[PDB]
Amino acid sequence: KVFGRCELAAAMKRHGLDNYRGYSLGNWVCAAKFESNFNTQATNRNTDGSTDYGILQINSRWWCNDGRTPGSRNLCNIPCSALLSSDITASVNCAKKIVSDGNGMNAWVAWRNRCKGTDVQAWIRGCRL
Ligand SMILES: [Cl-]
Ligand SMILES: [Cl-]
Repeated sequence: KVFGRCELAAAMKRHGLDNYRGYSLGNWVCAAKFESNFNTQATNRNTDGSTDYGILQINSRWWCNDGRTPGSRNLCNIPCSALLSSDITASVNCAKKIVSDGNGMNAWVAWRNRCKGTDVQAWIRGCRL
């Protein structure tokens, strides 16, 4: 499913992401925008043989199991295909674990390069939240 901007912001807020570990909702919407263009079905393969999955492009080496990444840790304890559902609950629960592990949102390269230090509140402007 390809979310709308305000639609996605509302689903993320409902799932407890607004100000989670200090990160306002605009940050999470901005990161979803540049990681996946709001598409829950997005997948991207990396040179190390790992693959990123879903609206927040979560990586198979550490966080989920896709059956084809050697040395994978499956820290969110889910199949990576669960991260592609139109229901974003699995992605949000896993992202909560990722953002909590010490490096905050710098774990997402697109966020670091395209959202960090910008006016991220523009991503929720105009939405009925
Ligand atoms: Cl914000
Ligand atoms: Cl980038």
